[PDB]
Amino acid sequence: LEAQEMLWLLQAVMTPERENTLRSALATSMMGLNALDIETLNNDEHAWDVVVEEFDGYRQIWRKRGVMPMLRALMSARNIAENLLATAGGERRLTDILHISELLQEAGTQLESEHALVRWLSQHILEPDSNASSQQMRLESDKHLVQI
Amino acid sequence: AISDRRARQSHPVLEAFISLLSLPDSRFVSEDVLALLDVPVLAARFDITEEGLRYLRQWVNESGIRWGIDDDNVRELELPATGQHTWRFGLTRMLLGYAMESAQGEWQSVLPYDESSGLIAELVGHLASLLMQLNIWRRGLAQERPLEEWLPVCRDMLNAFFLPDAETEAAMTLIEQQWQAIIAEGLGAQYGDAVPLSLLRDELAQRLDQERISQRFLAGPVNICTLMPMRSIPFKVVCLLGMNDGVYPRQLAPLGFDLMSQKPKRGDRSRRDDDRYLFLEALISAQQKLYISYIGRSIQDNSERFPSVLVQELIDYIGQSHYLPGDEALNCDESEARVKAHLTCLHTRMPFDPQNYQPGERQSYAREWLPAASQAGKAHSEFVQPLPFTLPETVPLETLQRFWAHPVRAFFQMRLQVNFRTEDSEIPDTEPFILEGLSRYQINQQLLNALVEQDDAERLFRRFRAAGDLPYGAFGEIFWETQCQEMQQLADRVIACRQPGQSMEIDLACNGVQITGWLPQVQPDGLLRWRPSLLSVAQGMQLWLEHLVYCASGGNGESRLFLRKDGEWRFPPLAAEQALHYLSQLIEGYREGMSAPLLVLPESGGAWLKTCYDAQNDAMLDDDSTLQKARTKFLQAYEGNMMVRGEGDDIWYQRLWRQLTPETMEAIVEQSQRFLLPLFRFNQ
Amino acid sequence: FEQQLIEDESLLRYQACADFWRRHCYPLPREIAQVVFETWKGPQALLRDINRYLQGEAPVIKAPPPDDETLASRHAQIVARIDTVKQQWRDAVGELDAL
Amino acid sequence: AVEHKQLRPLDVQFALTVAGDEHPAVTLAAALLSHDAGEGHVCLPLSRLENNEASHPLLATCVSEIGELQNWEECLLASQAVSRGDEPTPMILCGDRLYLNRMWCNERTVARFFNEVNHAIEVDEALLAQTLDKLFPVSDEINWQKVAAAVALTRRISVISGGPGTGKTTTVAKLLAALIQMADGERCRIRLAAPTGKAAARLTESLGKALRQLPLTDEQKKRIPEDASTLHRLLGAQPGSQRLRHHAGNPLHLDVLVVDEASMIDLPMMSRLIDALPDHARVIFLGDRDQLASVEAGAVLGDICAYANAGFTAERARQLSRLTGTHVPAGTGTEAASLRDSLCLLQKSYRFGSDSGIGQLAAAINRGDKTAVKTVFQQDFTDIEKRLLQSGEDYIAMLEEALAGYGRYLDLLQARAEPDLIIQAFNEYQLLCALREGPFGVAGLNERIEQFMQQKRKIHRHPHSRWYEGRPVMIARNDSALGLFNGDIGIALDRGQGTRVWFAMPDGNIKSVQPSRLPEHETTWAMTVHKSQGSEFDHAALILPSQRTPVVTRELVYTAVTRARRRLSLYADERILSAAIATRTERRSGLAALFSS
Amino acid sequence: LPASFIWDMFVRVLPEIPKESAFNKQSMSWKLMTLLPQLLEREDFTLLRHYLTDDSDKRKLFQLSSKAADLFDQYLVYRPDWLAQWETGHLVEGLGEAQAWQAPLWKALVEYTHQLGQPRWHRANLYQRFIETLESATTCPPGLPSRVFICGISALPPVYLQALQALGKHIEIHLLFTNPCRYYWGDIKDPAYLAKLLTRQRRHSFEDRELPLFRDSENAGQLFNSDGEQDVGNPLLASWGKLGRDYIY
Amino acid sequence: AELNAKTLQRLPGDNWRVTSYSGLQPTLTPHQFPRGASPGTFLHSLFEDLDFTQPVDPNWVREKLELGGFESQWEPVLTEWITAVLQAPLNETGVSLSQLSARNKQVEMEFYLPISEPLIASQLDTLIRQFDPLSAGCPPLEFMQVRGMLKGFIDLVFRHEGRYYLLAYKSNWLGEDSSAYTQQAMAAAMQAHRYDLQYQLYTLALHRYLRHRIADYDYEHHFGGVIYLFLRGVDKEHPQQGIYTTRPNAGLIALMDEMFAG
Repeated sequence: LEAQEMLWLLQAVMTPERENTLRSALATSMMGLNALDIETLNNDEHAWDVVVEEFDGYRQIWRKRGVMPMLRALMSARNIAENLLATAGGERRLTDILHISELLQEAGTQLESEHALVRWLSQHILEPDSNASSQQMRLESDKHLVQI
Repeated sequence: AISDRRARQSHPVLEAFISLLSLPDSRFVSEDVLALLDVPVLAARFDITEEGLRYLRQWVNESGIRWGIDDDNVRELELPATGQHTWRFGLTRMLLGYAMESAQGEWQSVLPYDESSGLIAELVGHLASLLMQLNIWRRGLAQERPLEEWLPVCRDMLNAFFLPDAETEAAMTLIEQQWQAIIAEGLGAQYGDAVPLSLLRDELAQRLDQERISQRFLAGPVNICTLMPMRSIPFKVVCLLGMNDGVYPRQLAPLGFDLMSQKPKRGDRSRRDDDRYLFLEALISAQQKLYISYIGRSIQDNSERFPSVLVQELIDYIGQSHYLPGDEALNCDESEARVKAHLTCLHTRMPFDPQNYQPGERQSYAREWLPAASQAGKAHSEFVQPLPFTLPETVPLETLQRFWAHPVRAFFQMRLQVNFRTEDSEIPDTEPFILEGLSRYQINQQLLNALVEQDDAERLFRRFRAAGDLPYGAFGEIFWETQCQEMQQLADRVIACRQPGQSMEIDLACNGVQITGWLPQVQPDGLLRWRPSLLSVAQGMQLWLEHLVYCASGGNGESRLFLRKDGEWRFPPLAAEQALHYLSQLIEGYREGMSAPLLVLPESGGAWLKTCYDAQNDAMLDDDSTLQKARTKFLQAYEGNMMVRGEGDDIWYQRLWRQLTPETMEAIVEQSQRFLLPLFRFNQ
Repeated sequence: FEQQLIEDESLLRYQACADFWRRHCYPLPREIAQVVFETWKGPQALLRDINRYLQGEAPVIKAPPPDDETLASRHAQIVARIDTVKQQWRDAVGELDAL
Repeated sequence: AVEHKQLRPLDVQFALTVAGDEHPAVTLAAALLSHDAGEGHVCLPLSRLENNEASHPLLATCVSEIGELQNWEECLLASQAVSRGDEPTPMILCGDRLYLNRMWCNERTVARFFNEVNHAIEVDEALLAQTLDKLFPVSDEINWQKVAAAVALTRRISVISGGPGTGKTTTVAKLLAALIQMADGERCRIRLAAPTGKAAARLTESLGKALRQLPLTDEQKKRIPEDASTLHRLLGAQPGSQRLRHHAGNPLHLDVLVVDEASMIDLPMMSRLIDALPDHARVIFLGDRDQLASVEAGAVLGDICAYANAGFTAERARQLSRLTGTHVPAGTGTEAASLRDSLCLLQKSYRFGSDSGIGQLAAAINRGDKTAVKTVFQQDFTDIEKRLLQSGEDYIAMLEEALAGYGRYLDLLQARAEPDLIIQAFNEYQLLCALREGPFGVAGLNERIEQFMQQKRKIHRHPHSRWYEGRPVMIARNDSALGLFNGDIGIALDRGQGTRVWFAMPDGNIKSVQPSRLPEHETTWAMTVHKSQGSEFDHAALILPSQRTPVVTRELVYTAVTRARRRLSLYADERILSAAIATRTERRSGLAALFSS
Repeated sequence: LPASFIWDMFVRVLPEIPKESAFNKQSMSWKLMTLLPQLLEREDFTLLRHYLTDDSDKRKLFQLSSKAADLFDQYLVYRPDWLAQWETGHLVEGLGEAQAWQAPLWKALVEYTHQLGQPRWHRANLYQRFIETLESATTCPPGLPSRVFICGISALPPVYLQALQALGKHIEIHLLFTNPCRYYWGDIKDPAYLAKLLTRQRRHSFEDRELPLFRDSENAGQLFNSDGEQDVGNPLLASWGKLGRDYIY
Repeated sequence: AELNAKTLQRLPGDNWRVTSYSGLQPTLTPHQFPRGASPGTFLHSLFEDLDFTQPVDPNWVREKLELGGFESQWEPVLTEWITAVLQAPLNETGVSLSQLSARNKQVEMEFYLPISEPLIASQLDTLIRQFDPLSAGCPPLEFMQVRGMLKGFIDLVFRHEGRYYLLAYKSNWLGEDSSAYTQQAMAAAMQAHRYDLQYQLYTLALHRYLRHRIADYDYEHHFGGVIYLFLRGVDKEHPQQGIYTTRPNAGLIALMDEMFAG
């Protein structure tokens, strides 16, 4: 599900004008918002204006700085990494998000266009073929786990 | 400042020109043509916009365009001429849809395509302007030509499929320069024999990926570069990355028939000795600090990775040449291992690790991972929250049907207006040999709607064969025969008690709430619905809602629904009091589902209920055997097998919970016992 | 001297299986295509059957059919074998001598 | 035409696909039919194909039969691509006019809808006359709005033809008021349809302010129409598929349907609206007869209202005299009594009379060019000005007059006032051009006006910001989430919270939207005549290019004249305005032959 | 760059030089693609006949000509004496098996480019002509600079040192050499060459003091082995600096 | 366990960058030539590749226009315009370009100028305006403090009778078509395009190069002046139009060298 959430976030960053994709991407499990927060965001127009402005800033960082600076600024401003580490079971999700971010950086450094990386991510979502780099890694190494 | 490999000026344009040079060897798959149309130069040559490409995506996907430009291309590849699922078949289909509506029928065993009808089918006239050109060079680049005839081949191609833009001037200039250089170097030897297309294509593909590694040095920013550019330049801080085994030093296999590899001399180029001297020059050139970093541990399975032989000899010379002042006289091998373990810094695997933020020798400067490593943040709160909601006066019946079809989806896409949009499926690379999924369901639905009026099934067979949805030859006839047999077996039960009925109006006032709507095909016997599906609880809930909204204003009689595999949903006629009570219960469930997400699973909750229900005594059993079988039925219906997509594999349920806890399972069980109970109570 | 290595050969194998299904199962009549449909629904089931035999070393098939026997000759042979039993049943009908 | 000679590749590929191995006559006929359908012509007469084609003796010599295929009908019917309407063929030839199969089906559907289903609803005439006397206060002379309301409430299907400023919305309000006051106990689910969303919003606000004025009852206010819907939204059109919710099985549950602006309704949308109607709904069409044609291929309202010049019937004149209680004239002759009875013509304009030159110029557009020259010539009626535009000094004079046109807008922009007065001052003056690019177009005039505001100290503009204070923008695609429709104007300014665009909603309020939330934004200093339909401006100024173009025709100049409320300016040559009146955008269709029998 | 400087000295010293060489890599590949089917009937090409005449859509022939042109370009850069002997028609004793199909191919290439209108000159023969016209000339030719600095080891590959010795007779050449060791650490050929190496000493540029090449001149014969390889005391310098050994040799 | 992230006390590096001058900022006639950056670089490459001693050949101009991709009709006007430019002398004594031999010319000389002090625009523009007479108008540009190296590419440096001269080429000239390119219009173009700082840095670089190369060097004895050549302003009857000769006051160079040194 994290690849689909990253695809929704990239579609909301690339096209922030239509509010449907932005509302579908903000209510995912990566952001971690309740239904009351989504309702107050849909009711208050100034908070939605601030959200559209900061997503336009994220789009400017995505067009100027790259993929990993935009994702790092999104994880630092929204503070979603601390919320995923505080949530029980979110460390595997955070490592999957970081691995998807590294693969998107490696695929977007070789692609000139910005929508081409989103098309590549959607194609790799639609293609479940297993490569050596596109497999799941270990979630944590310090904590001892039962190895199946 | 990164001194790396130089990026191409126009990367998709060169790949598109390579694919255009690989035209007679290509199979003309629809994805390979849409990837060529993805380039804005080829789209701007034939006046195809991005909205036009977005229309052409679904126009190719829905009209059955899979592979093959012409029928002669199908016959050329040692394949039988089917005549369908080609680019000519799709072009004839789209032009017949521009001319004739799809409800008329076939003209030359080609069903028309009712989408492209107005001026937007002019974009089809752009696409037919492309593929014909894709025929011509297919007949142009097939035969071998001498080197004096390949000169106007590229340039007349460049004004064929490409348009000169502001960015792609240098790309076309480089293409013309490399092509003329290839032809000039070929004609300098005065080659007389014929040269095929694949040799020039591979020679152009080799001269477009020859971008040399950049060696530029900027004195301002910090220089990120490879080993060779500065070999002996004396920098103060020298860092060496990627010193693991296998990667560095590079070893290149000998050609096998070169005399220099058999007998080496002093001044001979070798990549191994050059890298082993580059490491020594980087060791000498370091003035103040040397920082050697390598991958010592894998990130996939945490396997031990060995470093290079040069770094191993370096740490061996360090351990055999130096000692720590702690153990001044302990041993030689123990002191060597202690020095090699003291100099080796085993860093953490993740950047949010609290080991990296301890004060002392090693401490990171990552301020973004500082509150994440301290674990001083709030966790993810629960998604279900009590929201304020006022039930309006006029609630339509369609809103209640969309609510009781899927309650969590109706809580997402209507209350807070969050609808998770999934991307559409890609176009398959072959014709459909079997029928499965949505196409089979649409074929069964149209066949059931045609056989319910005693229409000619052979005309619908020819209509489905003219569109390409059926398999070619006798297999489509066999599929149509078994589906016609199944739908005739279903229609012999459907039209056994079918009466002509019309749509009627529904106006109800329950709990001060107005319900206005329409019921289609209301016969005096009752309610008659037919769908080519399986026995499920969602269709039973829909029929129960229609029966409640039908019996509340007159309408004495039963309600019947006939699915496949002899499945039948029956509801007897009830009085107005019980119908209004159950409708008030459904209205209370609707107004409760808008505030909080009403956790009523239809399939799994219905399976648990019908495992626990006893229709003979009209009471739920409380023994442990039923409680152990209902858990098995709930786990079978929630998470399915490897062939059936279960109810838990859904984008609407993964947002609420990631793992099905037994507390939420008992909550879903209680909600299904509260709501889905008259479904199995009034079933017969 | 220079060749490109592909990691997954499943797409080319499925393409060759689809080419075999097009060049074999399409010009067959109804009486043979019914048996072909009874054996496999499509080429995907055939590929699922022979995917462990297409890769690696080709095994030796015990008692292989001759090279001149096509599907129509085998169908006519089984049709004649059924028709001989049908003729012997129609000739010996109308009597029962078993205890 | 010039565009008709330059063949599109769609028509050539369509001819090569349909004809194929047939005769080149069928190829040329299919290519000419596809090229005429691309321009908007519904039917193709065989006389034009026989006479105006140089390849006619070549195709006469190419065919070889016993009867030699001298007629075009035998040569088309000999091929497998043209039938008489029985075989599923792409091309249909029935009445010596070749069309496509879809166009033939839609044309026969429109002819069946306007020739057979239009029956006479018999109601009480005394109560109808009493409601018309109590609703219309004028009863001294002949009033066309009362006759239009009577002939709309009498028959089931009725077409009301009238120009802007003639009080059509007041006529619709009086018609709906008399419709509800006639049928008291019977429920009436009134529905309103519009082709565009902005015209739907204007229709909702106009019918609301018209129906809140008339005195109603507690149950009469309950049967007030709720909203005006788009024709793609009323029938349930999908973006992906063409499947409708109310296509052929279940009709729309309506009692009366008022479809405003039928001039922008093309033939397939008209046929899809006709196929969705039940056997008891009464439809009232609104639109102007001489207005601009539809967007896609087809001309429905013009071919319907072409029979309005003949008049009514002899019995229908006595019926209207018994209903309205006045003297209603009769039409000489009878060709199609149902269509001539269902039509009406509005001539008395209320917002402008014979004292103003705008209505006289609009009446002289449909006449010869010398009538328009005489209308502009003598004394100019203090309403219409004409400036010759040939060279660069005339362009500078046009920009100087446009400075005085946008003078109050710049004065309210510089004075830092409220945005509502700024939008109200901007909605009084408007430039209307024909083309888009080049020196004469939308993008030419907008960039020239921006360069002139950069030259003279009136508007400060940053070159790298693209969102300077004072730029007018317009939306190109609809957005129901933001509440803005296609063809709505907004003005970008800084209220103190940042540069935001203010839009004037039809509900009386103003909405401040972020420019990052705007889906589409185009500079609207000069609008196209096709995109400015439905709106109204107090001071309009038409700018026509010097080069001859098929866009500038009689209906374009008519819509440019009727766009102005009081003041109208012109920037065109004498020869271009003289040739644009005579060159009428005719669309060949089979409705004139089907309605004549 | 060193090859660019070598070509610039070739232009300045010797006149009437073509701008592009006839023995280009792609040019030799396109010549060998014509010459290899003509030599399939020869007895020495019996190994390539089983490689080429089995099945060919002119794909193996083009790759074989490209690989042979790559080997011929590498021989033009590194081994001028081998090609100079192959142009006469004599083989080289002591080489590998892959020589009976390369030397007649090189001789046929030379005869084909001499038969065609392309010039005779290539890298190796122009290099030898440059050495000959700088060794025999008494008067310095015009167009030459005064002093030439060579900074670094890889600023000149170890094949143009004979041309550098020819250029040093007329142009002062300062080769700034970056060696990690200050003593002599390379190899040796003969004991009669060891005394010639011991006679040479390094005098200082600023202090004018002579220093020997070795630490102990008496044990210099004991440091070198009988095969000719010096046992370096530093293991990293012995195992890593073989290119430095060849360059200092 | 408790943890805090360290805060960086000092900046990792100063404003160090290797910049240039651009980082601190009838039917066939040359007036009808297309004005752009690419025709300007094409004319600069034509003036760089062509030899001044050899006569201009028309087939060579046709070959250069075929290599560049321009029109073939412009060539016989282009060669006579080139020979009219080369015949016009650009000196205070009347020295043409044909008198410069191959050893006397130096085309496209690249220099790297070091600077250790933070380059303040306010302390530099006043020092420029103290001596340069063209700085009467031209309000000062704004740029950050540049410490490090400055790149420069001089078009031509040539010696004559024991005196060195600098020469640069400008070829945009879009706004002029008549003979109005007098000294006032060229001075207004120099003030608008801000070539005064580039010319002063070129004089400083040439002064440092002649001080480093030739021992016992005097700035007044060896340096002669700076010539700017506007290609579209050269006329056959007007020798003053097209060329622009300016010599510094020989006091700004020593102060600029002391400022750039430290």
